[PDB]
Amino acid sequence: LAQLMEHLETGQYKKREKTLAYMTKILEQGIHEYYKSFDNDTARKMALDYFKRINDDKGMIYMVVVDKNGVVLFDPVNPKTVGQSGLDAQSVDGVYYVRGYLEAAKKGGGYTYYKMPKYDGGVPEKKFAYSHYDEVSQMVIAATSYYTDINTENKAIKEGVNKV
Amino acid sequence: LAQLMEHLETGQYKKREKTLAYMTKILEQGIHEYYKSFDNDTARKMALDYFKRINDDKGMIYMVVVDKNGVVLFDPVNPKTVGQSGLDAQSVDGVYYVRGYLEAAKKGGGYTYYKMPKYDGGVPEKKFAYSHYDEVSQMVIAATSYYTDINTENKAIKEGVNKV
Repeated sequence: LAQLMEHLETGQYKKREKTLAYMTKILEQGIHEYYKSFDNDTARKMALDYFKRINDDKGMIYMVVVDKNGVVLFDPVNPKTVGQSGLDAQSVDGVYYVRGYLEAAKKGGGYTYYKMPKYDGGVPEKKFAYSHYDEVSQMVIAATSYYTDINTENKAIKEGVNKV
Repeated sequence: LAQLMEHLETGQYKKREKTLAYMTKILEQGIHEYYKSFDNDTARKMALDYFKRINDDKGMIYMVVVDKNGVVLFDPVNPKTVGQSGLDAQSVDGVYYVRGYLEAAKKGGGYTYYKMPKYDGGVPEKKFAYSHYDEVSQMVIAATSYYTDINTENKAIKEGVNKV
């Protein structure tokens, strides 16, 4: 029962990793409508306003955005970092999370693992980010999820297995 | 082991139902950015062009869109239905799928279950749709998934369970 639960949990995390790669692709395709039809500055504002709305939904994912040089463009958990280089930014568990975003994007997309609150001033939680360089917007876009949330979403599945 | 696999599969389908409701909300939030700026015809063309790209991704979800009266706005699987009333449209398994989209939307969002190909001229297979009426765009937007695809995504999890 314990081995099953472990493999099941790890499997759910791996599945969510793939989900984030897909959701990043469809979000990029969506913001491309902004870039095709509005000036650069307006399109970027629209993209970041949209991402605020996603984060405010407090659902499956939370966005983070940096430019190709590591300047933070969007991160409501850490608002004071916006407009600043994030190259020396560390999570509380010592991860250079922005460097992680950039390294993953340089490979064509990938993952960064670190702890962070869900909101500014909150308790830090383990999470992960899928990041990708969108060539239309010239932004490194990260879709992120918290392990606690993945567990919540999979709670009924877990309770059913326990029942059997 | 069989009862376990059954409860697991059902649980994964119920989880996907919730995912579709969330994805529909974030897609609505995305298209609103330009509904705010452009005339209805232009904004709708942009939204449906985006949805074409989502369906062309051949990933987790496929969109279908109807208006409040059941006129089909977007359905690449059934292109001849576009611009026509879909009120009498029936899936191969005898489901008035557009009526289902509308009934679900009238309740504030919900689900319709039916068989349909993945592409025009393909073999039909079982799927479900989450639909919701978006007041800004005045469209009944449906995010849909195929059970075969959910099973594919969950294959590694299934193979691990069999491992034990």
